[PDB]
Amino acid sequence: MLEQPYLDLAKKVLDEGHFKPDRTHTGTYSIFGHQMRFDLSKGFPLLTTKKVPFGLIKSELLWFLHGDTNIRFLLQHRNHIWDEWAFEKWVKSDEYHGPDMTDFGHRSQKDPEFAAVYHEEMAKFDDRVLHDDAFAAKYGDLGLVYGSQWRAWHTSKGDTIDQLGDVIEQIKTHPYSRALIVSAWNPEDVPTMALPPCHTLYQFYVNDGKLSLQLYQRSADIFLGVPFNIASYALLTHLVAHECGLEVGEFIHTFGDAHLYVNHLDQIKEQLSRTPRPAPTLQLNPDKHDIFDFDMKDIKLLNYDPYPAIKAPVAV
Amino acid sequence: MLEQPYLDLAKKVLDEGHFKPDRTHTGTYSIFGHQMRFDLSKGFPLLTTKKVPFGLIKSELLWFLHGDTNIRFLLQHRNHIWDEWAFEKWVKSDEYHGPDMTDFGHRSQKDPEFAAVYHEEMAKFDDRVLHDDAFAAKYGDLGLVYGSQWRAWHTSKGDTIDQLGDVIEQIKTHPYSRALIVSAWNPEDVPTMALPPCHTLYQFYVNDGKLSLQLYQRSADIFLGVPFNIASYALLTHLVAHECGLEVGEFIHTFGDAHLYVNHLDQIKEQLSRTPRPAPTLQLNPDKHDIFDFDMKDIKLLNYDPYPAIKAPVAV
Repeated sequence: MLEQPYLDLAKKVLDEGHFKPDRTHTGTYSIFGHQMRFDLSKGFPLLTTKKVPFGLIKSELLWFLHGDTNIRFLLQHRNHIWDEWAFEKWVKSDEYHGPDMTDFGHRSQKDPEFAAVYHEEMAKFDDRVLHDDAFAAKYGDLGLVYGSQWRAWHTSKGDTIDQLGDVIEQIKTHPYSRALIVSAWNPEDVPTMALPPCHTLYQFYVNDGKLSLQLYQRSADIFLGVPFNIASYALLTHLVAHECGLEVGEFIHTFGDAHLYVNHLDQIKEQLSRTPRPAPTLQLNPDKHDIFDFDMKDIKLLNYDPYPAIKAPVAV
Repeated sequence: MLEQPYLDLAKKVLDEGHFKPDRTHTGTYSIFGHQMRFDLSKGFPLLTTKKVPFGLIKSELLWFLHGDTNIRFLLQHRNHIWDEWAFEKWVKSDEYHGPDMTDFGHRSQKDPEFAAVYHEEMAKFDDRVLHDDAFAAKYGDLGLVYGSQWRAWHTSKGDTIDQLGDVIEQIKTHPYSRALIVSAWNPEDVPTMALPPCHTLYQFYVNDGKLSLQLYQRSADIFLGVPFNIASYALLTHLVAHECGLEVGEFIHTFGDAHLYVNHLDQIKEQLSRTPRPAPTLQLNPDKHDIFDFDMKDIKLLNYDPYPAIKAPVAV
């Protein structure tokens, strides 16, 4: 089936993965150097072996395409993927007036009412970002995120480069270019960044009227992150193809450090006992063509009949 | 044998490669997305199926490690790999006074005495770069090359970042970091660059006391470039390991567009009829440890018994 490369990744990490201590005190089994490809003409690579929130993938990607770096857009779509990063900055601000929250991440998973107080403050934060325009501007703007890196790379002249916009331009005018690359890695920001881009860079490639993309991911969470990561870029591939009047080719996923957290072993094992079902199909708004102006309703997912979702503790 | 991954690449491009027009009017058979790994503990991956100039690989890499961007160093080592780029700038300079030379590249391969005049002027250029310090400074400095990108990345403050120096620092202090990355891709320079970096970025990785490296190459010339490309990075891996007091792991080569030029078909076919021999071994100066201060004599190649060299026309 279409998602086999993923399941094979999970299998391989379990059999050949070597224990490796990471940024957190919850071990990982890891491998270095891996590549898998998905033929987008066969279907959309959204895991059927477990329910994955396509809505979240769609909203986050549109956020990226808009060159947006403010969490407000995500909150307006019931998408809380980046909340922690904004909250992090808010709590450490000289304007924060509430319970400590030092290292909220680690502490939330082990404390009773603390997690309740944390959730309470987070709820306030979200509501504030949503209604106080001044607040959203100061604490809702993450600054250096994919949207900014893809569409507003800061130069030395003080100007900004719309990498993605320029590459799409290059695809239409020079489809046979071997430099259709967009990088999210900036050496001058990386030394002092909470989390340097995981999705380091990607490259488009046109052949026989088909568009393909290769993503180089430096670090990946096999269980929780990868299923989303695959969907995000396979979707990107479709959108860019859609705008450039091309058909979809393949999505090539290359990994640096691919790792599985120990507290996910049982969860990955049970998923491996499920049999994949036919992959879903993706439909895009035929009339709309400027993917940058795309909206939620312009992307439709069809025939997605997955197995129930699998819950697993996050690494913090 | 150790070099099989290379031969398998050549085979695959011949069987599955699709014709693709490139920057030059000499077609190519190409594939997109490929990865091969070499276990450096088994030997040094220098092709035995054809004689490859290790001396050139060694000198060019030391040039890189020194953060050098001036061709003079290369000329002082009988290494002419980058001459064309410097010459290009020289000829187009308001100080050049000699035969036209417009598009010397394309024209040299098809003309009789023109190639002789070209060679004549190039010889003068080299001699000049070698003796006139003022000349070498103006036309010998390529500026934006690997040495500069690796060790003197220009920031917005006007300062420079020694990426490689910092990463080696990170390897010693945080070997388990999943961000040991060095990028050669700068979005603000790329739009106006003669040849944007082919070797886009690389990542180091430590596990069980072994150091490994993955290189993401956006474009590769299967026949002429790859054999050198493999050696350069396998060597880099050894040097960094040598400085960080680690053993060597694997060299992982990932490709974007891997292509074979049509005027190399017969040459690659004949090489595929040769049987690989035992791989050579690499020996490094035991006393020296600051790889940045390394010199030619500090790197020794042993037991390299290759087949004769294969000549093939370059793509220009």
